[PDB]
Amino acid sequence: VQLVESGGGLVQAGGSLRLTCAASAGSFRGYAMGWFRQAPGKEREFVAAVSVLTWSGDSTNIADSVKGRFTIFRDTAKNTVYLQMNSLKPEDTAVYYCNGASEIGALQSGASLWSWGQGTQVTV
Amino acid sequence: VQLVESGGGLVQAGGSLRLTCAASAGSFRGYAMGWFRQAPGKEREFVAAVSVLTWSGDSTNIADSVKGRFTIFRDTAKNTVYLQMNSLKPEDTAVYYCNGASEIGALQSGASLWSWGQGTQVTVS
Amino acid sequence: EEFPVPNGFESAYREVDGVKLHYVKGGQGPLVMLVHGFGQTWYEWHQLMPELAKRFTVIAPDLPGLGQSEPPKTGYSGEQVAVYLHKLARQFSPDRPFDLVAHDIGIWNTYPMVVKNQADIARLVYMEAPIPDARIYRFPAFTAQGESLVWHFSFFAADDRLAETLIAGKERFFLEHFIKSHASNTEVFSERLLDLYARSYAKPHSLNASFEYYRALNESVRQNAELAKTRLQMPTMTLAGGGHGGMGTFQLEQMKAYAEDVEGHVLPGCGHWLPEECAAPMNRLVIDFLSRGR
Amino acid sequence: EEFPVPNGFESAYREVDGVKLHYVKGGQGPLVMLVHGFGQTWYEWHQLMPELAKRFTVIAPDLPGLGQSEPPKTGYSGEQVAVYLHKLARQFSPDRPFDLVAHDIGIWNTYPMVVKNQADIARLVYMEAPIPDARIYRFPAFTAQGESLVWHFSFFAADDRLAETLIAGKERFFLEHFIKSHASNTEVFSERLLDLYARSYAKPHSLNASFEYYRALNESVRQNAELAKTRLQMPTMTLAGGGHGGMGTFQLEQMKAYAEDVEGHVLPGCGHWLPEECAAPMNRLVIDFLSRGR
Repeated sequence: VQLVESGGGLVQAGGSLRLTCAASAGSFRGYAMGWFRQAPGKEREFVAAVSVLTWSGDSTNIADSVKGRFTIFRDTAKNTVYLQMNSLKPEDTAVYYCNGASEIGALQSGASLWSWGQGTQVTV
Repeated sequence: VQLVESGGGLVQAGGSLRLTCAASAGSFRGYAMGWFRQAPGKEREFVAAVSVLTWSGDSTNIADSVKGRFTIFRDTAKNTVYLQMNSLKPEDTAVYYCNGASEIGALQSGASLWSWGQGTQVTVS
Repeated sequence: EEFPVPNGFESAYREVDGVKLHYVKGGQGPLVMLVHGFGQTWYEWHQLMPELAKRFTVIAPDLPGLGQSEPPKTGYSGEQVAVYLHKLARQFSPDRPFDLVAHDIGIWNTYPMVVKNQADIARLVYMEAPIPDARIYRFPAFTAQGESLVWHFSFFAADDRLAETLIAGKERFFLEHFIKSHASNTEVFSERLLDLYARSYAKPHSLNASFEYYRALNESVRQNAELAKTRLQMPTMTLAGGGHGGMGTFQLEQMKAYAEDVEGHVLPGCGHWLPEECAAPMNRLVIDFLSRGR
Repeated sequence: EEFPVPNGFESAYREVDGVKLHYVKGGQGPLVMLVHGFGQTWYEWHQLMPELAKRFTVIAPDLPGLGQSEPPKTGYSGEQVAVYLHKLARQFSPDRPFDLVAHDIGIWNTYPMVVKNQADIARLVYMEAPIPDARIYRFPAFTAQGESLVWHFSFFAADDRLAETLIAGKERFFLEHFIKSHASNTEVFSERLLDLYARSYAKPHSLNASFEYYRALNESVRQNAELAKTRLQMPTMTLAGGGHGGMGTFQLEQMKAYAEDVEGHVLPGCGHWLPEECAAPMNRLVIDFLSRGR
């Protein structure tokens, strides 16, 4: 699977952005998907995760630092993943990456399945 | 609404019966429905109730006296209500009646909206 | 004209943001806008309109893409659609607040206008549908009574144009099943009334638009998560059916999380289609709520 | 013949309680019966059967009304249908227990046999479906990802023959959407494979029979409430897909309430259609579980 992020840019505090995660090769339809971010100086850290859809429904987990401002969701027709970022803060400035795992708990613990894509720059 | 019960009869202990509740005039589609029973000598008592179907789903309440043995369900194409009676006991012997209310809680409290029908006799030998 | 227009009312059109909206209007006085829901058009209000028109100017639009209104050019999410309805109402009441009555997806397509422009709304009546939020993800697919009341959400939202492909040519059959399965008082829907609604929904752009509202529902949910940080401050009334097919107590219980000042009524023996199934009691409640104190 | 028969296997019929059942049979040794689910036929087992036939007598029937099997004469509830499948298996293993593998509604149509005739079942493999009970009333109609995986329960159970009327003549289109929407590896289904399944299901009695299984689901739930007072004692394995379209952890968690001795596996990246989507790992697991200690 080859991951491609997009949608980053420069925004003012309180503004909003929507990030897109797509597969330029392969498919992550069969896997939970997550967003991670890395500020210059820090290591990459978990932001949000969304499970696959099962007959019982689905599950999401959102990091406390962005809870109430960011949401994650999937499009099962396009096989894409999105990060909607509302109420942006300067401390949200980072490169944002998506990756997958067999379950959202693995993403919550920093684990992932594929090589990292280039990420997308968000500057607030 | 004119209520008509049917399906009663003489059956052996451990056997099973299914009662039908129908409207010969009017309709109880818009209302929660319940089953009641009364033996000659005793008071009339609530047996089971089922709500209307809402967007959130439905709800039932089964009297403790028959919990684990009787179930209630509705057919929304026929606008009928059923009482499935499994593991019948002699003390289940009674005339069984159906009636409606705006919600199952009212039925649990013995309240109901319409004149009683003739009921259907259940005798467990 | 797709439906008979009541005596004293005009059927007319007005371009709003590049989209030609159809509406029926009559009466004199302060403005009340009535917004229909899925499976119907402005015509569902045709029994309430002459009564309200004795004291109010009454306007009943067709939702974009439905009835005789052109589809929206922006999109079908609640916030996008609300723009059209808000601008239409302001063209007729630019200097005073107006009242709003909405049924079913009429709620989805007005809540953003209401919450963002509270000074424009005097009183609010919402009936028989959830405001789009995460509560709708709890409704069951299947029930102990069989066919659930909300499975169409997913059918309509399905990709590959599933719903258009299956329903095209069977619009009348699907709509009769849909309407009757959501009703307690099923007899009020005559063969001819069903033919009129089916004729309207069978227009290709109306068949598609119907389903695009549900395809935009998850975006509406995301929009409303932000918008609902501001509570509604104007007097509000909710109505729900208490029979098979209705919302029951959900309508008022959800509304209490969105509005400070809300009164709710559940109409016993009535299903989803209050204006047609329970016309006299519902009309009285609406007229009463909008007339009191004026 | 609706599907190609593997070399070494025979396509045949047997009348059970007045109903002519189709099956494909091959191999030698103790009996294993494989029971397909909705949207498919015996043919979904055609990759597993030649492997199992190296050590087992393998039989794959078509469910009553589906594939090339006649409709049932009693009804479509699990307890009624299970009668046919049990008698068929006993015709080929009347003196010794047999193994059972079932998928999707294959589970609905075998559980009552299994629990009522535990001495006849040596091992049990259940994959990708709930056993009918009240837990299925909790599956959501609509999700934050759009179209849910379970809305078809109510669509198929609807009265007025809604599903037949809308799908007839469009079986190939509907089946492709249904299969792919419940799949993670959506492209494994060749155009010809989908053509063959649609052709089978487009037979008027097979289209109707398909939906009667769902119209009987509430009765199956009620039956199983009584039957599940006896827990299953034989060795059991559950398999579920861990990707989009699968049951995930639900499969094993529900099974733990029905069986004392259960091992479960979730196949990552795989949806509902394990035999096709993830053939090699699934086949290995079944063969291993059935081969063990023998």
